[PDB]
Amino acid sequence: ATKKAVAVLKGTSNVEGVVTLTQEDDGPTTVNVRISGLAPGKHGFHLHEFGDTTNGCMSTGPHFNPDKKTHGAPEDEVRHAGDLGNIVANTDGVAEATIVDNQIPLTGPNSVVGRALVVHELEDDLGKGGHELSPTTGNAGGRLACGVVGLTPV
Amino acid sequence: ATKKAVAVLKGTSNVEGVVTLTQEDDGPTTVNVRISGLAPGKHGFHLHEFGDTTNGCMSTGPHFNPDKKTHGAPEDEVRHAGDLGNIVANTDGVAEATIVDNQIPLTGPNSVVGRALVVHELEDDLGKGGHELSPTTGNAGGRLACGVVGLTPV
Amino acid sequence: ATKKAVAVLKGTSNVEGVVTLTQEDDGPTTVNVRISGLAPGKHGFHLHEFGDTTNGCMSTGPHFNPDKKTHGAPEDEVRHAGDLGNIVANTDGVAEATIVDNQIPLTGPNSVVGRALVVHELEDDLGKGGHELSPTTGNAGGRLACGVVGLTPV
Amino acid sequence: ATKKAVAVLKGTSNVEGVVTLTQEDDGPTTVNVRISGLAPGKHGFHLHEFGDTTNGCMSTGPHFNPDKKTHGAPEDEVRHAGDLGNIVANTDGVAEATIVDNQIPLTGPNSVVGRALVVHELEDDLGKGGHELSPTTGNAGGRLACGVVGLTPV
Ligand SMILES: [Cu+2]
Ligand SMILES: [Cu+2]
Ligand SMILES: [Cu+2]
Ligand SMILES: [Cu+2]
Ligand SMILES: [Zn+2]
Ligand SMILES: [Zn+2]
Ligand SMILES: [Zn+2]
Ligand SMILES: [Zn+2]
Repeated sequence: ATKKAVAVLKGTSNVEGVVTLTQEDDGPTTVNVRISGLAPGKHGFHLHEFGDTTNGCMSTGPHFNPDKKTHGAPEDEVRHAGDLGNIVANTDGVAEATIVDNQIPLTGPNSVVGRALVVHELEDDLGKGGHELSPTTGNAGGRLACGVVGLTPV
Repeated sequence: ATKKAVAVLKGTSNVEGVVTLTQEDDGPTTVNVRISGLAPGKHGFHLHEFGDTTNGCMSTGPHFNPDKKTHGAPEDEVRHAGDLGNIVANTDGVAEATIVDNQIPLTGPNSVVGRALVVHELEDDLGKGGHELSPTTGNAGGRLACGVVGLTPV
Repeated sequence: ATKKAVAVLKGTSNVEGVVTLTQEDDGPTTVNVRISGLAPGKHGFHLHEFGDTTNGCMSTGPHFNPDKKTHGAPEDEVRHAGDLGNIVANTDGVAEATIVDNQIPLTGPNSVVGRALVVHELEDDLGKGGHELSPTTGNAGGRLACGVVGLTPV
Repeated sequence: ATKKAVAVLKGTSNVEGVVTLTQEDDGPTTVNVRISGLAPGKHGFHLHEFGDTTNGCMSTGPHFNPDKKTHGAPEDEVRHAGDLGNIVANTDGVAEATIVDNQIPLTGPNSVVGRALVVHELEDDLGKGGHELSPTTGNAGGRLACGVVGLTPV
């Protein structure tokens, strides 16, 4: 068995995007990301709790956090669950990244089907800042685009 | 143990729409539907298989059919599973429908999370015709708008 | 700079197994586990201090615990070091998983090269129960097969 | 700053064994060997590069050779590093040796933690022979038994 899902990032900004999530057996997931319309630099890219979209991206809620932890980097132990770091945006405003994460499954409890991915305006602190929002958001603050993770064929 | 979901409809037309689904215990589900920008009359309201959305609405696939059957009406035993009948537009181009189905859960195998709801341009046959697409689409055809069923707080 | 290891588990039982551990630079470690001969359900999976093996599986000492902690779950601050939670066995007695831990390096101090990986008979408590051995073992007690962590190519 | 390691030899044959290795400060290391049910006479006794063991002893690879040299006897300049020479089994087929070498450390680079000790079925040439594999395996080929060098309570 192998699973796949897609997420078409759209906002009220000139930010577009599409991200494909792949998963084998019930091991890790591969996420391929291509987003355009962003300022060159480091962003913030998380798997936000809910799939809403009714109130733009401001209803996809907080970070997906079944383990009840603090905010971190993908390579940390205290991290949310939805932390996926920063994606770098090229000089033309396109961002292409590949992250393989073992906390965003496509099956069972904790599955990330019908949740949302959000690309953030400002670079995420990885929880390293001492901001107030650091321990919760990475101060990546400003949701440019999201979309719900849905099922895609195979 | 109540579970709620949402689906914000938007196609490449001026057909908008927003749907909420609710489920208690592990029972029947209630769909509340409100869609605007539709030609007066009956249309098609189905639960299509995939959340795709990447080549518009034509990526959602066929209707959701776990039981593998023919197309029909909710009140029909032969029915697909994703088949939610027809919704009728007022003279202002609005359809406000309240559907209560037992074939579109939010939990377990057959869960409609991460999938899509599409509003068809023409009326649903219910399989009652003998068109050829009757057994498959209700000859309702032409996806005017769709949405990825995402999780919403409870 | 990337590094791999493998643990070919064998017991005085019918539990066979093989596990690999990969680590790049000086980040986290991916552990791909596959066992057979086990009984449907949850076990215990820990990195025991010694590789020993002379007096079967009982010479592996307790769980690797350099940071001196109590027993817990992988997603626990208070946790041991060698705690790797529970692996699930299917209906044919076969377990496969993919653990991404950050407490079992393959480099420098705390390196787990030459140490043992054990699969236990009972399920681990997560140190949630209040047995006596809850804070020490997770009352998983019963060493079904173990292997010493050995170097393998790349 | 003392250390100890053990390795418990077992092959797909009636050849058993346990070796311990001991190092103090960052000097020499004493190896105590005992193996049973080997055929009377000389064997080969080497430290092989990898600890593998998934395709029996044949995946342990070549002899541990960091200084990149040819094959030889413990007392030889031209020596591999893994080359521990031959051990002699008695008429009841037991073999007990105490090899003291300066080339299989247990700390730092060249460390043989996570490597394998392999007893060959034929007598090792010491590189004197002119076979063709003499400068490689010392023409002792036949991996009767082996094991991963693992840590043991100091
Ligand atoms: Cu975020
Ligand atoms: Cu349809
Ligand atoms: Cu244990
Ligand atoms: Cu050899
Ligand atoms: Zn977070
Ligand atoms: Zn249908
Ligand atoms: Zn423990
Ligand atoms: Zn050699």
